[PDB]
Amino acid sequence: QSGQLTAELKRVTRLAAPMATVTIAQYLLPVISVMVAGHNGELQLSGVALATSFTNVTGFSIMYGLVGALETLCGQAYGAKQYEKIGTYTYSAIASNIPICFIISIIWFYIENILISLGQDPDISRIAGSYAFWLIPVLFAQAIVIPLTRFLLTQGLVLPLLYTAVTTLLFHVFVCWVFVLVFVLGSNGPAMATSVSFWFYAVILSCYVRFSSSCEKTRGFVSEDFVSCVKQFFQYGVPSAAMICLEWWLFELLILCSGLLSNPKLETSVLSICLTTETLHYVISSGVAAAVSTRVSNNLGAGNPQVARVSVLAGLCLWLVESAFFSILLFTFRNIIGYAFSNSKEVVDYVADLSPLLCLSFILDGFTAVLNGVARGSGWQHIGAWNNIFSYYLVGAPVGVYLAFRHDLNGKGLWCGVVIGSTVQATVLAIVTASMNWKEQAEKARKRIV
Ligand SMILES: CCCCCCCC/C=C/CCCCCCCC(=O)OC[C@H](O)CO
Ligand SMILES: CCCCCCCC/C=C\CCCCCCCC(=O)OC[C@H](O)CO
Ligand SMILES: CCCCCCCC/C=C\CCCCCCCC(=O)OC[C@H](O)CO
Ligand SMILES: [Rb+]
Ligand SMILES: [Rb+]
Repeated sequence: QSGQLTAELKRVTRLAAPMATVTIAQYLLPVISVMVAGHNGELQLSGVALATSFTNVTGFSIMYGLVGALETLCGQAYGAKQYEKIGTYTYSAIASNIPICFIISIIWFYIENILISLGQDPDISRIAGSYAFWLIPVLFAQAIVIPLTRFLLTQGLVLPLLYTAVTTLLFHVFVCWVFVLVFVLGSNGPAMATSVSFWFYAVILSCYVRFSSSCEKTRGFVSEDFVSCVKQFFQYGVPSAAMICLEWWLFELLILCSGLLSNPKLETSVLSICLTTETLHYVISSGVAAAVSTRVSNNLGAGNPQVARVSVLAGLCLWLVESAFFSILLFTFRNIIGYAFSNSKEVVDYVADLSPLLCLSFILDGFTAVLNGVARGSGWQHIGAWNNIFSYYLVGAPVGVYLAFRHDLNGKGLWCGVVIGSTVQATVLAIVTASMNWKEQAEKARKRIV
């Protein structure tokens, strides 16, 4: 019980701290692209931003979201010591990612035409389509990279994941410098640089997995298990992708809706601050979520339902410390933190007025991240996808648009809808996790990976 929790707290933390740093590096890479570019003109900035929003919505959200299937399959397979199937699951995921990358590439070919038909400036549209075209190799590199990241994570190999992720980040800073400053490749420079970095990420990961002693038992695949693994990859990858797509889409929709409020420059700038602050906090809870998913899937696959419950409890301990830390820290500098993003007194005062709501977002996002990690580790990501629709699009979006436009709350009203949607999401997640039959979920894990 108490020693149960202490041992599981140790293992959850041993995975959460490196994975939190991994997520930091993940989200720092696009920020480095924007910073090294340091774009001078509105035409370039808008076109690149449109390419980023389009490629994230239609492509990158799916690529990252699909490997939640590997969090279920490879995690439970590692728990049952079904080590050969881990590599079969991983390589079935890579092979399945190839046609999806082709579909997304075809869509990205039409980004200029689609944006023009959507009433956007033709120069902006061409710049966006060109940037996205040079982001296409990132898709095929991620077809290897992302499944390999779960290949290492599900086995508890978070240190090589952290090493290669940070090494890729520093490599990306270098190639951004050479492409933007030395080669002077222009607006497409960072996009081309990203394609190089992720392919570099692809080779070092593939090199480690191929040659390390840690991956000797789990590397390789079984031919007669390929088709079945592909089936399961889609079975749990389709909802896992939907969960991420609905989270990223809502982010984009928030910014889009802020452009329709009065004084849209003020409301969009301030909403950009709330979003940046939200993701800045979410990298930590993402590391906790990855640790909870790994330990939940491992213990379920190992036939230990009780320690799986304890894994959720240990992750909730990390959530309470982490969320209380960032909430109180933000509330302390609520009247000051705005000056870290803008020199306008109006923007800083606005962010100061929203900071309590952002603190509530910290608590909820950390809680829902942990419980969504339980979903990915157990196998009911479909509940999480339908919960994302119900919480944010059926409840959060109508209430937020209402308060923003009706009660003249503007961006505060939009974030009020975010807070309410996150509240009902946490409530559903808490009810489904408290009513879970852990012995059956372990039995379902044993059958899922045989
Ligand atoms: C006022 C309205 C309140 C309700 C509104 C919620 C709408 C969104 C919730 C969807 C989750 C549906 C809950 C289904 C619970 C089934 C439990 C279950 O399936 O556990 C098996 C495990 O997932 C192995 O498959
Ligand atoms: C087999 C599965 C293959 C998957 C292949 C991709 C699937 C997702 C693509 C589109 C749906 C996304 C929702 C609609 C996206 C609309 C485009 C958009 O977001 O445009 C933004 C721009 O800012 C406007 O001005
Ligand atoms: C099984 C789950 C099925 C899920 C079914 C749910 C349907 C989602 C509905 C709308 C999302 C729209 C997504 C597209 C949002 C893109 C908007 C955008 O790109 O905004 C411009 C950007 O902010 C630059 O200004
Ligand atoms: Rb979210
Ligand atoms: Rb959000």
